[PDB]
Formats: sequence, structure tokens, C-alpha cells
Amino acid sequence: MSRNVDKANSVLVRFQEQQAESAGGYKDYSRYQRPRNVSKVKSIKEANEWKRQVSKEIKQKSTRIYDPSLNEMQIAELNDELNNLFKEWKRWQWHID
Amino acid sequence: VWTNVEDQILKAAVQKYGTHQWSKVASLLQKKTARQSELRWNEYLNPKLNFTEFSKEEDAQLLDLARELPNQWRTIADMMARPAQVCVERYNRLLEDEEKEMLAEARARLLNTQGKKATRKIRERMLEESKRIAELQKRRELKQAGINVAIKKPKKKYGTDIDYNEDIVYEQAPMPGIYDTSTEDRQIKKKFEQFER
Amino acid sequence: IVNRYEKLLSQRPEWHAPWKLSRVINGHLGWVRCVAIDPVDNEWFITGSNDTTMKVWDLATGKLKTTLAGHVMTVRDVAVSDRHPYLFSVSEDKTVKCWDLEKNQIIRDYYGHLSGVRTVSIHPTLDLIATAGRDSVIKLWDMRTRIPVITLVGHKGPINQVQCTPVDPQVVSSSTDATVRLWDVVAGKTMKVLTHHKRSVRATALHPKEFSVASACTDDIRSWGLAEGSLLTNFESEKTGIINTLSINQDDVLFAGGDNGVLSFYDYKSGHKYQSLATREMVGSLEGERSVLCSTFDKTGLRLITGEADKSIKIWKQPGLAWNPN
Amino acid sequence: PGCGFWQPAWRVWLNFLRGTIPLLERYIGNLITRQFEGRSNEIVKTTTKQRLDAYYDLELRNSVMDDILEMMPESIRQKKARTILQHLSEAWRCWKANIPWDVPGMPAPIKKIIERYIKSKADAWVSAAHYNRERIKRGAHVEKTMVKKNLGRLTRLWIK
Amino acid sequence: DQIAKNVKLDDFIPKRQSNFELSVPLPTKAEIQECTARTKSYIQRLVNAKLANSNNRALLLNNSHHIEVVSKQMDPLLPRFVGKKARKVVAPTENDEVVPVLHMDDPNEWKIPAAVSNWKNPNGYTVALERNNTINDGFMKLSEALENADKKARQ
Amino acid sequence: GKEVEVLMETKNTQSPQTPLVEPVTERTKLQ
Amino acid sequence: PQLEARSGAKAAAYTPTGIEHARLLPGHTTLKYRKF
Amino acid sequence: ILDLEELREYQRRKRTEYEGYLKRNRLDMGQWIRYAQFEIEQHDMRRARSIFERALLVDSSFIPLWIRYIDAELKVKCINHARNLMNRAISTLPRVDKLWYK
Amino acid sequence: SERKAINKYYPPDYNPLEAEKLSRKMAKKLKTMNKSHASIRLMTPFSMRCLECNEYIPKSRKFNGKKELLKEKYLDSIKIYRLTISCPRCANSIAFRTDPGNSDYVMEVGGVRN
Repeated sequence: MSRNVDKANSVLVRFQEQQAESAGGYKDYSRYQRPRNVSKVKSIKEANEWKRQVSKEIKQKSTRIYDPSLNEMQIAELNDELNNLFKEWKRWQWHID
Repeated sequence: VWTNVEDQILKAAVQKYGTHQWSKVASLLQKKTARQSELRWNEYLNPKLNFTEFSKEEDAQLLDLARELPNQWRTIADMMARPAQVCVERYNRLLEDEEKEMLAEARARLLNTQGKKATRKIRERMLEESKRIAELQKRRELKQAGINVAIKKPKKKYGTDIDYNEDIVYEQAPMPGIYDTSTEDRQIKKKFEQFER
Repeated sequence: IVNRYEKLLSQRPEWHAPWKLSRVINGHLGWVRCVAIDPVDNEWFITGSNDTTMKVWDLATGKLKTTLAGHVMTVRDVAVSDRHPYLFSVSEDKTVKCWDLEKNQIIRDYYGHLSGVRTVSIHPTLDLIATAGRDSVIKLWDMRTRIPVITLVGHKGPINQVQCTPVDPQVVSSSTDATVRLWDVVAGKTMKVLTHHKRSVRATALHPKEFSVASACTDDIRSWGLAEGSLLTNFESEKTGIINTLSINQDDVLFAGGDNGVLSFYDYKSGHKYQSLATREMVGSLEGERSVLCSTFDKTGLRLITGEADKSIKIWKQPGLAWNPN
Repeated sequence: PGCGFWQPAWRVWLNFLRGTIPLLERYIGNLITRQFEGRSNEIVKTTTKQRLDAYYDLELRNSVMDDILEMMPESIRQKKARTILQHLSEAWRCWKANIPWDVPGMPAPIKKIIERYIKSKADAWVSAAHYNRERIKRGAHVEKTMVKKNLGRLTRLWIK
Repeated sequence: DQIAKNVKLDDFIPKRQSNFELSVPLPTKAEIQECTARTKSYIQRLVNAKLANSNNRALLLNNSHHIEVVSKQMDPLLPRFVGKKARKVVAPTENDEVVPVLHMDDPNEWKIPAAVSNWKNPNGYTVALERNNTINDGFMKLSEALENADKKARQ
Repeated sequence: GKEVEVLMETKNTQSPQTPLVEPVTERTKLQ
Repeated sequence: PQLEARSGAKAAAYTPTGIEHARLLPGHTTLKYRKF
Repeated sequence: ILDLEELREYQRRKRTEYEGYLKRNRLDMGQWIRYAQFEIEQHDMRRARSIFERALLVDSSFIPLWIRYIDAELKVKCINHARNLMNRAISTLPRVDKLWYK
Repeated sequence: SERKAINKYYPPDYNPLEAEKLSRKMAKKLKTMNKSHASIRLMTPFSMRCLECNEYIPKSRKFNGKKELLKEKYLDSIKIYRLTISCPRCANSIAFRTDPGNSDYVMEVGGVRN
């Protein structure tokens, strides 16, 4: 399990995380992938967390896309990615509450 | 077997590198060998060696040497100040794509005073600069809203060199002290407010 | 001015005897860049070197008494104490060690110098030594408790010789900044900063009977009473080499060794150079090498001992030169 | 099993603990001090086998620079110091190789000084090498790297 | 005038050059003793302080009003000197008085070249190629001996 | 050369004469 | 590169650490003296 | 460099960079003068003055630094301060010709 | 606390099978582990030119690549891998495949071997 990722997703760590989730309510919304279809999330806190995560992602995307080699295609691709992120964020701002 | 472009490249490398560093040079010339490269250099490339012919007296001397140091030919060469093979000869007497590619490579090498750390550092700096400009752009965009510029995060209690004034050394209170200096300073600062505005 | 020159002309110096080579003891396998003698007796003198060793030498015979191997890097300086039977030595390994002489074995490595330490001076009266290195700082040590007691910040570059006087001007430093300082250990500060040199004053020595301190930059040997911290004289050192050593004899016979190896002697206080001596070296050694790096007299004063870069130590036995100022 | 009589063993352990008391008080205590107030400016120590040579070299360089400074007047000397150092290095390399280090622009005195210091270095180096060889011959805790160096250095010397 | 005051002529002048019989006296024995005592007391005190500081074992007035200072015995477990935490501290030099730095008074020779190594190029900065005949009697004599000998053998 | 010449003696000293253990100063105090 | 030579060392005084160094431990409290 | 805040950010960064370069080669004296110049340009006379002083402290025996500082002082028509500085320089170093001449 | 640590501490209630099951349940949700292009450190055997900026990355030069499994194996039961790299100067994704028929590699729309 060299290079840290393996360590992170080693069974023991996972178990610990699960335990934390069970007792006290420590989740790491960084750690899990954000769900595709909203309205399968009855809790508000979770939703908020997800929204926050997406915002963070968007910010990250923004930070990188103004790099100096602007003509490279990665940046262009991200522009679409950025849009997608924005859309997701908007969706997360649903009007149930 | 040695081609002329390759030879030229080798010579260039030697001026770039060093006549006692025959690995890099070898690498530069994909087909020729490290220990061979040095030999080649010794033979043809180095200017101080007099590869050209010489007068009759010299020839005579060489022949005498040959007689009196039975074919101890390197020694003879040394004595002469001449190269060996040439001396011996005298005594006896009495594809394109590859070139293009290698040249390109070689040129890139010799010119670029770079590697991992040199290339990385500048690139990193550039990236940082880009980031900074992006930030500025963002703030410009959101100017109607009140926005503050993000500070460089501290690592272990450092100074932000805007405020505080850094480790100040005195003006040193002298004898002909006059109070206009302060006024002048104030005046100077007045202008910068205007600039800011 | 004419008022001073005339006066100088009028005054005469005393006829100090010349100096001739006596002993040469090629024994070290390295520069011999320190030398010292016993205050109490004048039987032996030790000489630290680029060997890393330091060797002890009987004067009379010239024979090597014994070696001492308590450093790693090269010895830069030593100091046998009058008041105790300790030999302090110091090397560019950053170690200021202390040899008992009842057992010829190190005791108290003093620790604190950040880098190569250049000189020691034991305080004539206290049980305290003083050391200074390229650190740019002269630390004083309590020898009992083997700790730096105080330290002397003033200097702005590496500090070479750092003599100890018994009065108030208790330390007489000498840097590459070309200041030579007078300090007050008790105050934790300087008292007077003699800036009169042009270059690195890489040599200085206390006069035995006269409470003054010759000091030498690249050429001009200044010499000064440190009571006030006031100049006493300027020596005729006009085109002599880079002054390495600057020992003073009991009988006012200041010696100066150069990077040239030209052993130059002077009458003290006069400022009158009264001899030059051409160096010598071994048949194998080169003519550039020969250079008196370290030197000192005996307590009597009839034998000058010069450690020269020939891996040698030369001891020197004994019509004066005409004056002619500027 | 079932032999009691733990006394002497117990005594032994107690006595062992005595020694530790001190060591632990320095050690554990030190650690806790660090945790509360964690050291300012430590000083490394060249009496270590490692770092010795480098340190020595540095010292030599410094000495040479000082000598050169003493020698003659300069304006903006910092720049020149580097050059001097480079020259010294080159000289050393030449010596190692057994190339004569003759540079035409080098003025007699400076050059002479450089030569002297390289001679000194050689003296220090050759002797050291010899010592190492002797140690190796004996069987006296030689470092693998050190031994390799000796082999190389000695070979070079032989060639010379 | 101020400048003059700051740096005076007698600094440059050596004092012995005029008067030779003038000698600086070796300091008075009593005085020396006193000095030793002062420094000895001070250094000893300093050492004591240092010892106290080391973590290993083994009255006043303000204004007109009088005030008793005490030192309370802190608990031996808690850090002795709870103030200190190994802080970096830059100090100002604070040299208000000006040091007088006094002094006195072929350039092409003393200039030194910029050498280029045959072994090293830190920057990789290329450069336009900056990188006895008599032999002893033996070498002829020996040859003569040899060839002649050979000839003799042949004949 | 000149260190060798005339009356002035050069001493080659490899070996230390007096032993290594023996003291360079002694401190005897009452029999 | 940063593999670099040097110009000068240092000596700056901070607050002492109060650490129990091994060598600093007491030893040879008795200083010897000469006879006179 | 549109806004004040932007300028500050830039300036700050520059200062930091200068500091970094100093911390290594404190005894350089080219860097110090550059820093001083930068400060002058920025029209923070205090800062520039401080920098020059610091440089002087590092290397008092360096005439160029002194002269540049003097020039800076004079440049801002701040003669009295400049005069004082000159006097100080003179006091420090009499046997240098140049200060007196200046 | 030390790389050769024999036994990692477990809580007093740690049904190992149960724990494993739990992990599995929270592996589909997991971000890392449920993805492709897992990282790797590799030297470059091909010694090739980056097709965008012509940067001549030579043999044995070290990179932090991404190894990903190619679903279409060679023959039957011997896998082949895509090994992503970036050129030093320009950030173009070079990669290569390991077709073991020739005991060597294949370039994959990154650069060209020479």
C-alpha cells in the first residue's frame, strides 16, 4: 500500500470511518463521490455538505483554468466541466427547503 | 566509422561539456562509443594537436627517433608534439533522416541549460503568476461586491511585509536635524492616496 | 608634518642583537600552524598542526617529547596555562579541548562554537579561557563548569587572535573586519574599537612587561596601550608580506612572520624594523610554500620558535640597521 | 514449573532500574522539555566520521579566500571570491589527475598561494589515505564507502 | 564642526612616536586583584544562574511606596520556566555612536582571470576551446649500443 | 639546503622519545 | 543550482533552551593547579 | 496594477521576494541597493531609508551603498536628511576620498 | 509506529468478516478504489518524443504515471496495460501499452519512438 491512497482505502481505515459515521456522525464528504440524482437525500445536512463539496470543486476548477498555456485543450475541456459543476450546484439549490 | 556532422557535434559538446566527461558526449552521438569518442577527439578534434604536415628537418628527426626507439610510437609522437597514427603513416611513407534528428536533439541539448529542477522551478513560478492574475481578474469581475485579496498562508510565524515595517533600522538622530522631512513624506503620501482612488 | 619627523629623527632605538637560525625540527607531517611554550619552566613547547595532532618538543635537545591525538580536523591554536596544568587546544573541528598534563589526556571538550575555532587565550589570572572562531564571536568559558559564561557580540566577521589581559580590557580580539576590539567581559560589551587597520588583522600579541598589544594587518603593524585603547606606534612594515605571526619578546623585540616567510624583527615601541631574514625550505619542498605561520618566544626571550609551512619548526638564536623614516 | 524464590532476580532488576533512573530523567525529562520548549539553534559536530572531509574542505577554502583578501586591493570582491574558489577547485582537480595547473592570467603570488594550499591538501589527503589503507589491512572498522574511496584514492596515487 | 568633533586628529597619530621613554605601566597589582575579584564574582554568578536555569536536578519599592517581593515554590512537575519556548529573536544593533573607521593614504597584474573547468560546467556556458624535445644521451647511446651489437651478432 | 649547511642542526623526529603514559607536569604534595 | 558555496558563518544569541545535554553533565569539578 | 489592493498585493510579494534573497546572501550589497531603489519607486521613503540603513549595518565599508543612499535622499529633495547622512558617512569613513567630494 | 510493525491495533469489537463486509458496502460509494488510472512510478523504456512540444524524453527517465487496465487482453489470460506519462515542458498526456507478443511496448497516441 505504498503512495498513501492504498493506506487510506485500507480495510482498517474504512472500518474506522464506518464506526465514526455510526457513532457521532463523522462523515467525510470529500471521501465519497457526490451522488448523481438528487432527491435521494432526505436529510438537509447531507445535502448542504454535498453542495459545499461541489462549490469547492468548482473553485478548484476555476483556479486552474486561468493558467498561462491557455491554448491547450485541457483548459477548453474544463470550461465544459466548469459549466457542468455550475449546473450541479444549481440543482443542489433545489426548493424543497 | 565517423561522419563529419557527428564530429562537429562532438566538438561542440566538448566545448559545452569537458574533455574529461566522455559519457554525456557519447550519449549525444547515439552510435559512437564513450571510450571511442575520447579517442576520436584525441585524434582529430582538439586544435592544439598539429595534424598538418611539416618541414624536411622534422621528418628527418622523426625517422631518427624511429631508428633509436624501435617503433615505440606513442613516445615518438609525444617527442614530436604530433599525433601517433599520422606520424606512423609519415614514417611508412618515408542516414540523412538520422542526421536531421540527431542534430535537432544535439542542438536542443547544447542550447538548453536546463533539466528537471531548472525547468520545473521557472514553470512553477509561471503557474503562480498565472494564478495571481486569475485572482485579480476575479476580483475585477466582482468589484461591485466588496472583495479582499487573499494573503499568502503563513507556515511558521512570518511577516507580511506590507504592515509592521519589517526589522527597521533607525534614521539615526543627527546634529543638523530639520523637521521638513516629515512634511515632505506626508506630501509624498498624499499623492499615493490619489493614485489609489 | 615637520614637527614630528624631526623629533623621530632625533630619537634613537636600542641595538637589539640580530637573529640566526639554530634549530630546525622537521617532525610534523603538516603545517605547524600553532606553537606554544610553558609559562612556568621553558622545557617543552607544543605545536598543533594540519597533521591533526599536536606534538610536544623539548627545547634544549629539540627532541619530540610526545604526541597528542585529540582532534579530527586540524589544530588552529593552543595555550598552556600558567595557573593550572592544562593545555587548551582548539581545532577547526569546532572543539575547544582541554588536556590534563598530569595524564596527557583530554578532559573537558567545551562545546558551543558553531564553526571552526581559531584561537584560545587562557585568562592569566582567572580559571577561565576565551575562544573565538569564524563564528564572529569570542566566547569565554568557565573551565570548571565547561560552559560558555558570556559571549562577545560586537564583531562583524571571523575573529582571529583573541588575547587575554588581566586588567579591565580583559580581551583583545582581532577580526577580518580589521577592527581589533577591547572588551569588558563584566559589562557584556565593548569598551574601545581600534579600527586603524586596512585589512584583516590576522595577528596580534600582548607585550609581556608593557601592557600593550601589537597587531598586524596585511602590512602595517600597529601597536597600542589598551589602558585607554589608544595608539602607541606604527612599525616600519612598508612592503613586508601578509603578517601571519606577531609575537613579542620580553626584551622589546617584536617579531613578525609573513606569508613570504621573511622573518622580520623590530624594536618594540620604536617602530623600527631592525632585521629581515630570508626563509628556507627543504630540497623537496617548493619556494612558494615556506612561510612562518605560527611563532612565539620563550619566557626568557633568547629563543624565537617559528612554525613554518615546510612542516618544520625553526628555533632562532641571537650592527643594527639605519633608521630612515618616510 | 513452580520454583518460587524470585529474590535475587528482583534485586538485579532493582539495581538495573537504578542506572535507568538517571538516564530516564535526562532522556524522558529532555523529551518533555522539548515538547514544551523545542530547541533553537543546535550545533553539529565534525568529530563525526561523516561530514568531516567536507568541513575540512570548506575551512581550507575559507583560509585561501582570507589569504587572497590579505594579498591585494579589490573593488567588489565578493564576485571575485567565487572565481578564486573555482580556480582553487580546478587546481585541486589537476593535482588529483596529475595535470600541471598552469594558467597564464594567474598572477605569481595568488597562484603560488593556491599551489601551497593544494600541496597542504595533498599532504593531508595522502596521509589520510595511507592511514585508511593501514586500517583496512588490520581489519579495523572501515566504512564500505570509505574503503571504496581508499581504493580509488590509492589507485590514483599509484597512477601519479 | 560636528563632523570635526566626531573624528579627531590624535586618533591617527601614534603617541609613542614623539616620546620614547614614555611607557605604559603594567597595571597595579592591587588593581589587577580587584579586577579579578569583580570578574570572578560576576562570572561565578553567571554560572550559578545558568545552573539554576538547567532543568536537571543537582525587598523592593515602586515610587515612594515600599513593597515585598517573594518567589513562590511552583509545583515540581510543571515546567520550571513556563515563559520560555525557544523563540527566534532578531535584535537591532542599536549602535548610536559612530565608529571612526580610520586609515592612512600595477592594477593589471593583481587582476585574476575567470577560469573554466575541464571537469565542470555549472551553467553549461560553452566557450571557444579554452580546454622536452631533447632526450638524454642514453636514448641515442643505448640505440647505438643495441643496433651495433645486433650488427656484430649478424656478421 | 641552508638548514642543512653551516653549523645549524636539522633534527628528523618521527618517534616520540619520552613514553605516552608519562606526565608532562607532576603534582607531588607531601610524602 | 543551489549546491552552493558560502560567504560567512553566524553568531546570534537567543533565550537558552534548558535541555540536559549528555556532555554538559558535571565532571572534573576539581581544577588542578601549579605549585607556586 | 489597476486597484490599490492589487498594488499592495504586488508590492508585498516583491518585498517578500527581496527579503528571501537577503536572508541567504545578506552580505551581497547589490541586492540591498536594488531593494532600496524598488522602495523609492514605490514612494515609501521610510521603507527605502530603513533598507539602506540595514545594508550599511551589514557592510559599513562599502562606498557604493553610501553614495546610492545619499543620492536617494537627495532625489526626494530631502536635503537636510541627506546632509545628515553624508555627515554620518564622513564620520564613519574619513580616509575614503569620495564621501567628502560628494 | 515503525515500518516493520508486526500487529496493528484493532478495537475490542472487530468482527473481521463483518468489517470486511462493511468496507465492501462502503467501497462502491468510495471515491478512490472505485476509479481507473491508479498512479504508478515508472521509468520510460521507449525513449521517445512528446508529439506536441517535441521534448525528447530519453530512456530510463522517471515519471509518476497512471497505470490503467486495458479490457481487451492479449490472447486470453495475460493482461496488458496503458501507462500514462506527461511531457516535462508541455502537459500532453503521452502513454503506451505493453503488448507481450514481442516482449516490448506499443505507443498509444502520445509520442513516437526513436
